[PDB]
Amino acid sequence: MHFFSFKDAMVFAFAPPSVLELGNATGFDLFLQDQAGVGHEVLLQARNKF
Amino acid sequence: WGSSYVNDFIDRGRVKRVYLQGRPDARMNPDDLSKWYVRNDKGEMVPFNA
Repeated sequence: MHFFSFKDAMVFAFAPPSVLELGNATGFDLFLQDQAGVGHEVLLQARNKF
Repeated sequence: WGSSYVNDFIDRGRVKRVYLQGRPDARMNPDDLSKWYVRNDKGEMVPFNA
C-alpha cells in the first residue's frame, strides 16, 4: 500500500516461492511470441491487450 | 567467382547473410575470366590477362 499507491514509481514488493530452485516469484509464467514476423509494435500492443 | 560473405543484415526480423559474387555470365568459361580488370598503382586499370 505504502508505495504501489505512488504515480512517482511502481514498488511491487513480494516474497519468493516454497522451493527457490525454480522462480524467484510465485504464481504463473508464460511468453507471447511472434510466429509471423509481424514486428515489435503489434506484439507490444498484444502484450497490453492481453 | 567465389561468392564472398561480407556481413549480416536483418530481413523481416532475422539476421541473414550478404553475399557478393560477380555476375553469372562473368565466371562461366576460362576466357570469361580475362574480363575482370584490377587496379593499377598509378591510378590506371590493369587487365587480368596481363
